[PDB]
Amino acid sequence: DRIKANPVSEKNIDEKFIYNTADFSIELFKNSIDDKENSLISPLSAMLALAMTANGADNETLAQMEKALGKDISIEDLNKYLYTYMKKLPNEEKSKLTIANSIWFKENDFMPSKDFLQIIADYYKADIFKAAFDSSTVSDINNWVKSKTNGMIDKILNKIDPEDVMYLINAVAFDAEWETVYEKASVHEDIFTDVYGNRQKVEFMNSEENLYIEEENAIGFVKPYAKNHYSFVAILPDENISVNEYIKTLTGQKFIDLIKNAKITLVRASLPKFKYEYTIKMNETLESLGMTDAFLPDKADFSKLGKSDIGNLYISEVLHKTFISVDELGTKAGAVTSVDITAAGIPVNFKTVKLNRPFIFAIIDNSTNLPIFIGTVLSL
Repeated sequence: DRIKANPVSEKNIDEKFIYNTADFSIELFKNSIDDKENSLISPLSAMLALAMTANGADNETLAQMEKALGKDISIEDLNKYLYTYMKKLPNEEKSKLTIANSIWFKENDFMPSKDFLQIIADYYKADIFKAAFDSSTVSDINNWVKSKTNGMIDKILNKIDPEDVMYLINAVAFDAEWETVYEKASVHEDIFTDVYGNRQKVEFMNSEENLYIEEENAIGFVKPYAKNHYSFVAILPDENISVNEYIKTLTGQKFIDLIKNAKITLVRASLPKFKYEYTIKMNETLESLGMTDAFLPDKADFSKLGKSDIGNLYISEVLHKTFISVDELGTKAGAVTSVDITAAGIPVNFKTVKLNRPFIFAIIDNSTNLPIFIGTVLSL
């Protein structure tokens, strides 16, 4: 409306972005997973929401965020890279991917920096909303994410704290068909009882696949979506190692390369059918990547976002909500990352450790091998 997006230069996607963003993605993953059997993160979604927020950070808060997201990529080069990456990611019938960004800020106690709002509009194509931050803003925001995730996630907020001044929000929506769908005759329902004694029913889908992943600590396959822009990666870690041991061996470059080195050979693949929602408060996960100052009211420097009259601004939470449905016809997947900028108080977080062996999966962009989504199902 007022802030008018200006033309910007592209920065061609290259080995540096691919491998650095791979590094962030896998590290985000291995510090995200917990006791939850079903989990799902979108490193892309969190990347974008956090890249937007980094543009308001200064000094040590900035330096920690640049390092956590881009390693050695400056926020300026990250701005160019992500703009380019959003621009060129394929999106068409049977192979849909959309990405949306928004900034919501308080009309009252907060004056945003004109330069911050501009750089966001320029590189992130963000919707900018000046708001009251009352109950109606809650419905406004949930309307936005419901729309931008195609109904996969209809709510991100339920209430706004009186000392909140800004929400930086990214949404992602993925809707694609398999290149080769499953006939129902390829699907078979097995009944079992879980660890806790509960009857579970999992439908398994059988296919012949032609990309076979073979690491020293894992087996897997890659199944393409129609139009060949995106694939589904499935990884079965070994039993001859600890679950904590396997996660620790995993790296960004290894993940890129293991898909790259997938041998063209026939593989009888079994893919579980699954549909779930997942929520993770990403505070502790991001602190463990070296982003610590942003979450500490006495330390955070977010003075590039703008002027506050209510106190020192800091991130109270990075909320990450996801949804996925893998069935016979394809995959629907949605993600929201909201970053909450507030004046007062202090977050309190608990974190659980993963103890069970997971069936690992990822939805990957075929031209980079970067995981748009990465998650876990089942207890092997």
